[PDB]
Amino acid sequence: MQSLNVNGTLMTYSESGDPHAPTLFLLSGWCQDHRLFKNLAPLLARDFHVICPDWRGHDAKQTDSGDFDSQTLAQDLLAFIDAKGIRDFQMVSTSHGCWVNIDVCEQLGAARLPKTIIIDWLLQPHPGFWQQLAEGQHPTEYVAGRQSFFDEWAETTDNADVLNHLRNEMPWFHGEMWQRACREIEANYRTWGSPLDRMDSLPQKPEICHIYSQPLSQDYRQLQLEFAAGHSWFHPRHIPGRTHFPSLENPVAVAQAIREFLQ
Repeated sequence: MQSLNVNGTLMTYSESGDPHAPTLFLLSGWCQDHRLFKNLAPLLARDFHVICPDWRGHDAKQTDSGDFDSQTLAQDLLAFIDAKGIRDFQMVSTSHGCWVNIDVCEQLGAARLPKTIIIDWLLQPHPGFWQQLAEGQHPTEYVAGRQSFFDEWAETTDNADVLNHLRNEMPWFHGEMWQRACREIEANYRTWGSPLDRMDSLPQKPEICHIYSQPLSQDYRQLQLEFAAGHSWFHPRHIPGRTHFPSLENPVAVAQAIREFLQ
């Protein structure tokens, strides 16, 4: 569908809603699509003008070109807002799409965009994770590293749509993307330490709302309640899912949270 191109290449993007309504971007993780938002978008099309873009290399044409930084993906989106002429807007990002989200909050004003949402971004790395990022980049067995996440991300769901996602969306992309993703995610943790440090180091902080079901850790749920008690620009919202994609597993819940935070 609709596909304005930016910077080095293109990204196909979907549009849903009244253009002259509050503009809201739905941004995926690596190796994901606008189809991540398939359940959530038609709901938000009532209130917002809703754009679900497809990252470099993630279009239906899975287009190559140079490898790239998590920082050029930012650049992509900045050449987007401008190219279409959009001064007022918000964004909601998934997983490691958030690194891009926060970059833009940092590149543009806080004044400019005073609020942002992130979904199921792992706020703190752990030994398991670092491994899977390595398994992930293995030229001959990147699949087993891909698969490792899936088993985890999926947990015990019967959820038709989440299952479909991790059988037909994500593993469909090329090994060369699965790998870039790992180098990149890996790179960001090494730079910032964690999403929490990343955020804590913005000079002017938006109100940030983290929607999330996973990791299924009571400690982790407690860690956010606690970060938030110390940092009032932070607003965790736990959806009780078993899955890594609350936008697929629990679209009614996510829509209501986006709705309420964003006004």
